Amino acid sequence: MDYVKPEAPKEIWCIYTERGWKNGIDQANTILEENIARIKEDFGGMILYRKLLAMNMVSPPYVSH
Amino acid sequence: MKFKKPPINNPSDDATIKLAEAAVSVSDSMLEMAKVEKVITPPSKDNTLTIPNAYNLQARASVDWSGPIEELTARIAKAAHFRFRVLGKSPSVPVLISISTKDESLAEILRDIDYQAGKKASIHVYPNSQVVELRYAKIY
Amino acid sequence: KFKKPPINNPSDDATIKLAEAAVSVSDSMLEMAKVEKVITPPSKDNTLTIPNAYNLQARASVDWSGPIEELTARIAKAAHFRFRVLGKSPSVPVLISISTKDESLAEILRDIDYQAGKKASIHVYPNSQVVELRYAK
Amino acid sequence: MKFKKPPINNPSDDATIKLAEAAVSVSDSMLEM
Amino acid sequence: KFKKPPINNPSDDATIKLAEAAVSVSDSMLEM
Amino acid sequence: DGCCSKMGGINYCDSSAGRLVCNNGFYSTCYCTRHAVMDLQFLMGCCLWHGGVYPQLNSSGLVVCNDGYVSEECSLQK
Amino acid sequence: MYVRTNLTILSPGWLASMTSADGTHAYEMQKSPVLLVSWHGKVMQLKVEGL
Amino acid sequence: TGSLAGLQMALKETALSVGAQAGLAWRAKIIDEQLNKQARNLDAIYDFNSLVLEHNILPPVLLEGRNTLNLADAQSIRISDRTYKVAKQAHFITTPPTWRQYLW
Amino acid sequence: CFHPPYNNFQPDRRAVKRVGVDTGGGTVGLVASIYRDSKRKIIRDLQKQDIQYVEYGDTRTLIIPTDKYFMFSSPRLNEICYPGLNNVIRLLNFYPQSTIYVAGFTDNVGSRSHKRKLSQAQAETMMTFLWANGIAAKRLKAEGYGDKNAISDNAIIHGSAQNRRIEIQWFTS
Amino acid sequence: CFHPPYNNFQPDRRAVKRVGVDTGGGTVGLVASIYRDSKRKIIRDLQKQDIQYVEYGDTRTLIIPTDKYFMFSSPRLNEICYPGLNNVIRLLNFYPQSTIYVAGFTDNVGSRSHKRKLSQAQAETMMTFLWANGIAAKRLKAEGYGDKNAISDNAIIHGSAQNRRIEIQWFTS
Amino acid sequence: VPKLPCRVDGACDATIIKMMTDLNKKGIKVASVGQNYLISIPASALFADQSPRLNWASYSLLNEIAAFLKQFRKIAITVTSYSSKYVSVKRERALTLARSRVVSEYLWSQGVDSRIIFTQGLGSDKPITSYTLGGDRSPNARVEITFRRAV
Repeated sequence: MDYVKPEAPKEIWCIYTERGWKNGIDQANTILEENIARIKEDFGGMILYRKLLAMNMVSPPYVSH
Repeated sequence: MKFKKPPINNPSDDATIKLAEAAVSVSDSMLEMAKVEKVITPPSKDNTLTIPNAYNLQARASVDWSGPIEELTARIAKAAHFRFRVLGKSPSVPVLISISTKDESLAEILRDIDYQAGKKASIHVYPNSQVVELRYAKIY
Repeated sequence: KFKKPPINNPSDDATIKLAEAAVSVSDSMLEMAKVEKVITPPSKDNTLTIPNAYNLQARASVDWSGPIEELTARIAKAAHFRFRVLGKSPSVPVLISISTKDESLAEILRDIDYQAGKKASIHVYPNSQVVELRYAK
Repeated sequence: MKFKKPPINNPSDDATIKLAEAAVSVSDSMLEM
Repeated sequence: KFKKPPINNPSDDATIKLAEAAVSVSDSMLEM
Repeated sequence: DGCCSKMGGINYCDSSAGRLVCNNGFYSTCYCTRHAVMDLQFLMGCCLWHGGVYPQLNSSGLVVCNDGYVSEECSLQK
Repeated sequence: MYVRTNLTILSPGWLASMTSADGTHAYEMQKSPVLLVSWHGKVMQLKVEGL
Repeated sequence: TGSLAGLQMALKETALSVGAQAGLAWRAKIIDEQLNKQARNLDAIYDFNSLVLEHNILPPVLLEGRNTLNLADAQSIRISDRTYKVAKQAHFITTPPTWRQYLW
Repeated sequence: CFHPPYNNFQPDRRAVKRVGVDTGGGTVGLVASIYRDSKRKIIRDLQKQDIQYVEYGDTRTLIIPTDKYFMFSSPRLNEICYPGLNNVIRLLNFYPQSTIYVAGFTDNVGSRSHKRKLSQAQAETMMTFLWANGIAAKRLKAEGYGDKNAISDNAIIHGSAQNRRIEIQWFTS
Repeated sequence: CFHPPYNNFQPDRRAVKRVGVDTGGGTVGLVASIYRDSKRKIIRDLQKQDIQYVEYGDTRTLIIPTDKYFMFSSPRLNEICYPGLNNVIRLLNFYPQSTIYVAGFTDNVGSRSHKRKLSQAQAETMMTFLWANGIAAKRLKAEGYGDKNAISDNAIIHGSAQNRRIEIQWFTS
Repeated sequence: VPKLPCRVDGACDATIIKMMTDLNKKGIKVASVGQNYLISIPASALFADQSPRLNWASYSLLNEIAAFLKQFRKIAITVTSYSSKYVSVKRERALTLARSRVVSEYLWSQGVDSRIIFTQGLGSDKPITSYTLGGDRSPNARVEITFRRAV
């Protein structure tokens, strides 16, 4: 995940700054969960390829030199 | 009579929770497919024939390495007091290995390296001449 | 007096689960590599053995990347042997690459035979002092 | 029991460092040919 | 009462290596 | 500040290794060039593992990397 | 980018490569502000400015 | 910046512009003094005079590369073992080159 | 005094230390000794550490978390947690006629043979530690079950942590 | 007095100078003499110059930098550094039964025969200097190794400076 | 400069000199020739009488040595154990191998940032002293930890 330090900035100011803090934390967790899904996609697709090559449902790549 | 249940660990992060949940599913996919591959083509030969042991191959090591194969094999041979030999041409795309073990013998370190090398390189040991020999594949 | 715990110890019930999953995946890799790898027995390995004559233990220093015939003839001449060729040179020659700083001529010959592959072979006769390069039909 | 290691010379200039590093490679290329 | 070191002496661990390289190159030149 | 403390002080910067040499024959722990082996594991900025920030100036707040990916994370919210 | 080093570049993926006789590597690749290298079995990062 | 508790210039460029030039000139002087101190060793090392060919012809400049790979795009690769190239061609000279045109 | 690694498997002369710091009163030292060698304070000390005790009928059971009493994924015994093991020996010293069963349990991650072998190893290690403290070989039995009969749900993190355990059952007759 | 080039290979009558400047007290002159002819002050004087001393078991080793005790790239001995050589003779005077090995080492720049020949020459020069100060010929041996077994890394400048050295080993029996 | 590191982390020259001086006064031999480093420990300060069982109080010394080893940067460490002659060659070869295995494991458990640790036990084959009258009190029953500082 990408980090840049933000240096670019009272009765009810505190509670809404705190609510915005909770919203940002929740958004970051959601972004991480989609990244986890993407890496799982790539690894699971390759692993499934190995199983179907073993069970003779795909053809291997043929190479000429 | 305060009530308590035994595992009380340190607090956890939900990132680590999500990472663990992904890792478990990866793990049983790997287990099922490995079972299928073992059933389909049963192996017949073992690399104890090509790498037998000897005296002073029974010194021990613990290793954490994430680079190319040749320098690490040279370090093991130098620790075992053997000569080191290379056959064939090294490929342009390097052969990378990754070993993370604890307290095993040097013969098993070489056998694990030999298994991870795969179709790209091979390890042979001649104990009467005290030679460790790594040979590259005739590919490309 | 004191015995500290390990510094990076999995002291967390999510971290614990992550570390065993990492253990079992690597176990499966070792199993797959053991099934997939093919080996040859050391009895029937087709590589020329070390011929242990006295003249072939001299040390050398070779940089070469070119045809096999010229380099093998020079190696034979340096060992005070004779050299003979049996076969036909192809249209595209057989190309090897030797780069060493300190090495004896017998293993240089062994590397020459390994790099030649199926197209050529090197035989050494130590009684009648000769080496012979044989092509593949 | 002050610890010391034997060669303690005058301070060096990094230009001389770079020139020496070029000269060594020139010298062993020269040796080989 | 007094001895002095040579005035242009390689009293520097980079200069020493420079002078050794300069010696060996000229040796190779005489051989060629 | 004090690099070669409990040694004799700074002798010179060895630029071949990127390290200072103390007045006894010990290598120092201080670096003296930027091409020294520092063990960097944490880097700032965004669009890493892409091409970096594509340098057009945008009317909206989207930040786009050089390979077409869009950083929603460095992008300002509404 | 054209990179001259004798470390081994791992992650960002290069387009062409050559090697000298003493073990120096030269790489041609696409632009990126970070490189992942292996030093002696240890994975680390190099940081590239000026892009 | 930080946490909940944490949230709850022309002389600049004129200084850089006079510092860069002075540093560059001073370091250039020191480099030239170090070059002039070691003038005989560099003449012994970069001995162009004893590489000259028969009719006072400077030899050509050749370049070498080893263990070459190019990934041309997806679906095609090209590999080679060594490559040699003529970077510069031979010509007549009247005087040999010296290190001073390069290093000064 | 006390040697911290298992006191060379000797019974520690614990009471004399209290009666020496109290004679250095004799009656107050005897009351403090007869309180702390009683069964309920030992049970509360296992409660103070992370060990659970269940009594139902004439069957008694100890529940031990491998997370704190073993090193990670190995049959080696964690030496920092020796007070709990010494308290286990002290509590088990009160029933010198019964037979003991020790059973080992893991969670669901991994292969089946791996789970069974690790359970068997951990159960044998704890049985050997019991046998080496004086208990005769005819009174003991160890068994390792895999993920056979769980007590929590393996699809959630804390329940999966609660599933990895060692069970000690013993009778009265 | 003292002749600065090696005192014509005579043992210098050093103690009488101190007891003459102190009688010119006798007890203070004897205490100053018995301090400075002791082994630890001689060891500290070699520490004050650039010579290293290592003692491990009953094997003793002196490490000498050629950078200060020889002229540049020659087997000639540097005459400005005679206090160190005199202190070497004084320290070696304490072990009159042992056998001596002197070994010479260079760095990696140059050709192999050149490195070997220069090492052999420097080792013989230091052995001849030892033999000329009284030590019998049956107690000495010199050997020159090339870049055979280095103690630092030759790819960096300071370690390469540390690699050029003379080693002196001796036993007790 | 404020965001690049200015030194290798957790390391200080005064701390290196301080701990080396304290170890030499305590009795553990620390020596340095060139860039190679040797730490030599008598076996009596670590083990019981020829058993591979540590005392409880010697773990403070192993902790101190680990705190010393974290000050450098390195690639390989070698631990070798040597003992004195008791019964046969095999019994002390097994003893020295067990001793080196245990010591290198505790050092690996603490955070020494090495890539390889090699362990071997040589028995009573290489004595550094001809006086062989002690048992485990002898000066030539020891463990030696050697390494090379890298760059």
